[PDB]
Amino acid sequence: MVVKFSYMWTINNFSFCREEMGEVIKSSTFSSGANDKLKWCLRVNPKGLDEESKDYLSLYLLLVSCPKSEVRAKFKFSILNAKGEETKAMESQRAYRFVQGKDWGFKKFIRRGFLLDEANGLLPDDKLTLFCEVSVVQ
Amino acid sequence: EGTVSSSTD
Repeated sequence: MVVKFSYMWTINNFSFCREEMGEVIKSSTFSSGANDKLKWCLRVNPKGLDEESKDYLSLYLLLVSCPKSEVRAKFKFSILNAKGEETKAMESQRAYRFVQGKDWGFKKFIRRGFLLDEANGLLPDDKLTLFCEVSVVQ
Repeated sequence: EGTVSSSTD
């Protein structure tokens, strides 16, 4: 109800650099209304952290810059396909409290096998393109 | 949509 913005993350060489990703990789810091607002970031685990999500790709949104007070915001994660359309969208039904270095997301965001399927067309040119949509309320 | 979690748990 205060500020709604988005960020697109393109991860090049998803399968080619799967060994070079490691446990977790984080995107560049992003923020809209830069002079007014605060820095965000996107974290993704190519392989899940635990046995429950070992066959899934986990995606999280984390607050980087120290805010003046508690931050509450909703988020919506989706995967852009070959034609640039949103697919497998997953959004938090309610908002969640954010502090510096705190993250929120989905452990089972997408099945890792469904992602690698050539039929789904999710990885063109070996590139996973993610789309985040934050709605900060204050 | 889907269950939400954190990576601090």
